[PDB]
Amino acid sequence: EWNDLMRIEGKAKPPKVKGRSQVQPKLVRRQAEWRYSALTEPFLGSNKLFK
Amino acid sequence: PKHYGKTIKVYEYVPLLDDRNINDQGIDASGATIVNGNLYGSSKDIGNIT
Repeated sequence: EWNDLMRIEGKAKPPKVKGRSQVQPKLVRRQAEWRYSALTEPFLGSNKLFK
Repeated sequence: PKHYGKTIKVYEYVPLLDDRNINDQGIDASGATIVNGNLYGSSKDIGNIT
């Protein structure tokens, strides 16, 4: 369910109607998108990994 | 995925030269309109091909 919220699938998907839109902006993906690159970088800041 | 009901559909493309290929686009060598779009169906008749 949490992955479906991230990717807009399953219950998170908007219903389909003939004369109306189905545009859903992605909030959880955005909030995670900054967090990823914030967290990954410290482990790649140097040539050696373990002290 | 959910909320699509309970049905899945796929598309199958038949070759060019099968008898199952039935269409309304056909022009013979002269330039006139012909009934069938296949050059020849699943027919191996030498007389029919020529």
